[PDB]
Amino acid sequence: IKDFGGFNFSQILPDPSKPSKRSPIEDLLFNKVT
Amino acid sequence: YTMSLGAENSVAYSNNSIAIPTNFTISVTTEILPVSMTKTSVDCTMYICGDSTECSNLLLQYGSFCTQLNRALTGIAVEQDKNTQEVFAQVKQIYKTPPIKDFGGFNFSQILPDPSKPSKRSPIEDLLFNKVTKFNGLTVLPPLLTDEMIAQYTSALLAGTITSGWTFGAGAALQIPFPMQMAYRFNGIGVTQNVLYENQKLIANQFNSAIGKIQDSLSSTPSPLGKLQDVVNQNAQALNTLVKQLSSNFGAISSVLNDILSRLDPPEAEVQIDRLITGRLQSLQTYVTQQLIRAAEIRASANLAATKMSECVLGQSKRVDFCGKGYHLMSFPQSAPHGVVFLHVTYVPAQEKNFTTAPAICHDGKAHFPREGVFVSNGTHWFVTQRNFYEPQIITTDNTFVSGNCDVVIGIVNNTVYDP
Amino acid sequence: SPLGKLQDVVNQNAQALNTLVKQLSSNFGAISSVLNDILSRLDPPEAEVQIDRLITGRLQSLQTYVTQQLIRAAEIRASANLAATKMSECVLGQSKRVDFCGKGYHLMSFPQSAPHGVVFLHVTYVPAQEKNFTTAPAICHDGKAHFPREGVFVSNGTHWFVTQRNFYEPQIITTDNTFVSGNCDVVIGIVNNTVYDP
Amino acid sequence: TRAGCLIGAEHVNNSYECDIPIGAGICASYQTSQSIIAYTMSLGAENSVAYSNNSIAIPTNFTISVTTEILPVSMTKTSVDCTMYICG
Amino acid sequence: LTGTGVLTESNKKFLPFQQFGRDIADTTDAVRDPQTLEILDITPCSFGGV
Repeated sequence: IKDFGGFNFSQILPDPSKPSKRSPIEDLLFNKVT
Repeated sequence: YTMSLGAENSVAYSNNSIAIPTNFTISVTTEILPVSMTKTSVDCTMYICGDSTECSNLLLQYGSFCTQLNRALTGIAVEQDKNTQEVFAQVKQIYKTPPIKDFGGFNFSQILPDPSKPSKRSPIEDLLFNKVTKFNGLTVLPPLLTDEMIAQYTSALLAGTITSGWTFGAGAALQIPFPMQMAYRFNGIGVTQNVLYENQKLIANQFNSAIGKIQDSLSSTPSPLGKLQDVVNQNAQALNTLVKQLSSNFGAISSVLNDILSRLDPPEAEVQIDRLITGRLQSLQTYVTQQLIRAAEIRASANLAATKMSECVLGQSKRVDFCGKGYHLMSFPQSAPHGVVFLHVTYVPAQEKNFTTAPAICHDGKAHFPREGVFVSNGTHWFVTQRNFYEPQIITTDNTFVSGNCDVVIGIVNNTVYDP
Repeated sequence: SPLGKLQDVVNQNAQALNTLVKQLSSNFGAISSVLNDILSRLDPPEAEVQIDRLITGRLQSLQTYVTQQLIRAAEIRASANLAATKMSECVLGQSKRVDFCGKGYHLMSFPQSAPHGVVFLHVTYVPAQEKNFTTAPAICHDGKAHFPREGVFVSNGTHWFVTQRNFYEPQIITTDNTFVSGNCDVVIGIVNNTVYDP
Repeated sequence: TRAGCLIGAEHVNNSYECDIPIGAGICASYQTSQSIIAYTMSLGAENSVAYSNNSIAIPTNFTISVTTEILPVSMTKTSVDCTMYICG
Repeated sequence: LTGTGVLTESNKKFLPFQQFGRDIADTTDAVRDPQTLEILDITPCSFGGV
């Protein structure tokens, strides 16, 4: 249960639905580098 | 196998729950840092053209290559002494420990210099020194500061730290009892001095045992000194490669200049000598460039070591993991061959009990917040304790400042604040 | 002499350029350093072979210069990174790191522009005149040990006072000055004295 | 000396701060008749702090100190055209 | 074979085909005298920086 008094870490925390256990921001960072 | 990243632990996170340590462990850990490398001087003329005038005259045509190669090696050699001075010569005065070793039960005999041995070197330093293991114009310059002199610098730093704490680094050395100095270290990491005085004998025994574990570990195995031995091995391997390159023909009839001169006329010999000179010069340039890169890495290590001497030995550091793992208390320097060994003393929280925590306490319609510490509940009563050590105290007006009202704070609990 | 480090950097760069320019007078095994002399006095294949020797020597000299400049650049970059860190931690803020911003306890630092460098004027607080005093870790008053919230207990030999550590300012030991923990028995070196209550 | 044979310097038993570094703890200085002298380098004045179980030293005064730290930041930016350098 | 070095008695034995001994750098560390079958160590003449 991600209850931290209104602080949301979803963007930096790993996302289970995507196959890599990677955060949304980390996924953007991996996409940016070419 | 797939490599494990470590044991999986799930923290028992909860809005109402805090974990407060009820105990501590005094920990001593070893950090090994390279400080200097062996100073090597290579005369280009002797290496490329040993005792041959004809080869020397041909070498003159290339010009300034020898002067810059010798200058680069000489610069590295000067840099090694500068590195050693920066790490160990920070304190001008040579401090000596008091003759009676009474420090409130704290024993520093292993790190302190041992008189009985011919070298005035500590027992741990003697273990460290045991654990670390030509004619072509290659010479080794002796370091400016002897190992005994380095031991005298480490001894002075150690004596200053024990007698004066952090004062001698800042300025005039001010005597302080080690128990008071240890309390100052505790008041630096947030633990109250009273806890140290209550457990002073326990802290002394834990510290002495930790030093004993360090010396026993050093005696048992030599893997810890591997980085200091890695630097020595890299320099030795580079020197061996340079000497081995002399045997290479480089497209000439022979690798021996004397044979080429003996069996060939000087113009014909000169043709082959030029190929030999080109190969030896390329080998020297590669070795010098590698030495400069290695020197830059060693200089960065020495700068880090000097910074650690200043911020760990000379002072107590708030930087996380800079001076050991855990909350840094003090650090002790031990001389090592071409390096410095730092003994970092840290306070590690040991035994933890879960409690019930509230951000604020509502008493008379006004919210109360701790001046220092956190509100903890044992399940029937509310207490305020310092964060690092569990020392429950009756909640009081002195203990807690008052701000605003009960309504604003989320998670505030109704409890009584006693007034003295 | 203080600016000797900045002058060493200028001198090393000037010496490296001078050495590079001087290397153009080196034959490198060719008949002459001058390309034109080689071309004028030799047939084109022989001239190309001598020119190849000159090109090999000149290219090696230039590569040596570039490699030395790269090593010098890495050292200068480390110095500049350190200077940037000092600009942030000494001028822009007060630093608790020992010896990072001057000798003694750091108060503030001022930057001064220098040619190809920066000069930091570090202002430090240095303790000056020390007096020996008797000291005790805790004071026992009513059967409970007293410890100093800030400071340290000091004795002039007849009276006990609490003063701040860095500067001597003796003050009457009081309940506000000292917090109470446990009892007198546990502490070692505790001295009996009176804690005044306002 | 461990560094090697030294000629023209007179060994003195007295220890002084290093002036010119020979190596292996040996330094050379010109001292007052004038002659070069070879000596073991002093590491500084020996100071014994008056440590006691119950003694503390507290400063009663202070000195405001201003010290100078000089750091290199940049080097001259030089471009060499290789073709011009190699070929005139 | 031409070299400049101090000549001393050599403990190491040489096989009959092995007239000369060579080090890692290809210098001749030891030689056997032609007329008298004795092994002589070659040590280079003393040199150092000034």
